Amino acid sequence: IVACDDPDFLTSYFAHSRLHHLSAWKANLKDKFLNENIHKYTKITDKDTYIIFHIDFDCFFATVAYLCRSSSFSACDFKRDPIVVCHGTKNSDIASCNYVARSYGIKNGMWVSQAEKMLPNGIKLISLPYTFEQFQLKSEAFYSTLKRLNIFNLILPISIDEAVCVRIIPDNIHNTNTLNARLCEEIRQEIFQGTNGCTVSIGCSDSLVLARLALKMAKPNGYNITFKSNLSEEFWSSFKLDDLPGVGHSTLSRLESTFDSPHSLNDLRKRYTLDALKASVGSKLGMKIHLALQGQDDEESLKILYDPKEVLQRKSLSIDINWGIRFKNITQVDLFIERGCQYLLEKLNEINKTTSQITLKLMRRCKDAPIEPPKYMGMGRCDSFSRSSRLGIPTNEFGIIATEMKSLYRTLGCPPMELRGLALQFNKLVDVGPDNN
DNA sequence: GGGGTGTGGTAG
DNA sequence: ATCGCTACCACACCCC
Ligand SMILES: [Mg+2]
Repeated sequence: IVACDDPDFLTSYFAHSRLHHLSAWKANLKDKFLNENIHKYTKITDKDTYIIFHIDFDCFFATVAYLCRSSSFSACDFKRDPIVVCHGTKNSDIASCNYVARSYGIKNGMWVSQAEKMLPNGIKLISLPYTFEQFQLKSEAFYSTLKRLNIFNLILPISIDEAVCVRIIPDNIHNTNTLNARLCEEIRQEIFQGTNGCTVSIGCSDSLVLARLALKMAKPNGYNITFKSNLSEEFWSSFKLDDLPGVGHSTLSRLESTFDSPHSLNDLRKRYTLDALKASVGSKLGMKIHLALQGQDDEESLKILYDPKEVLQRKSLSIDINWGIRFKNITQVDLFIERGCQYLLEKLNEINKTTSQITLKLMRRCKDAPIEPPKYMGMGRCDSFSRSSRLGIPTNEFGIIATEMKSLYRTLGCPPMELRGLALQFNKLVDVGPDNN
């Protein structure tokens, strides 16, 4: 048990944190892509007609945790039993759940406590531990398999278990549904074999946005092919409003108030006008939804196809620790900030780049929130405070950055005992070049 | 036309 | 117990 004033805390937290793991795995895939395309111009161009194959493991952690489960769980049955992956028994996040679990209304991000109430009497919830290293090995087999198929002109990592795979179509070839259905089936069988039993679903279209919706429609363990040509009312009626890219709970809520609670993308499509939509959720998001409702990608999302090296290139660097934060005095806060800065500078020197602007953000207990929140070591209900600082010269010097970071903390005025969360960010990065005179 | 900062949504 | 990250965009509002 590692307290936040222990020099080992960051290492233990990050080793246990599935969200940290997902972020680092994602950054590593993006750097790997860059280091492999330092010479290629494998880009998509305006002259290219292309098909999108958007691929994603089904209930990834739960599948892998099951395939690699310990002998204590030998008798657990992935097709019969409700299965979650999590650390604990109560206010512990469900990181993944199998489709047995989901059939009872369990969803990712639920606490185990809430999930247990959703089961009928007599049905027991199976809780598997994380298998982080094997999560990564299955991801290697995934990406290895996609490259070996030699059917994609461009392979874009979205995450450890999800990729957007681009196939250029010569106008010498006439596109058909049967041919894309056969590719989908090959991809699914080769990944199933290559990962020793994980399954993927696949959305296939002539736009990124349709391919992502088709993928949602295709789950679980299936595929769906919906081109712009094939759009119909049954397609749009299949999706909730927050299935759209960039529509979360907050945008969802605004769309409902504005348009009298549409219950499907079809309802939204029939009621909206671009004007009122921009007024509801903003000019850029509104245009994006409007484009999305015609099955069309926006200019921003298309850049990943025409310039993936620039899209995937890292523009900032940060850590966020909003769990386990309980400090008694300012001395312990300063030491934790120094540790965070050290960690971040190891990451910064890995990619050979200086930083010109830093930010400290923190979470502070709401004046009326309990000192000890419902979730053990959780941040609870908090107010956010943030402040940034331009560095004179771009630097990687600990003495400069750490001092400024500790200074930033003092400017935000948070008493150490009220602190519940800390983010440390390098907001602008400058390349290091061969001439340093 | 350019530049800025803090806050906050979303993704996956 | 329990591991509530992190990159990126968009906004409201401010300066010249
Ligand atoms: Mg959404």
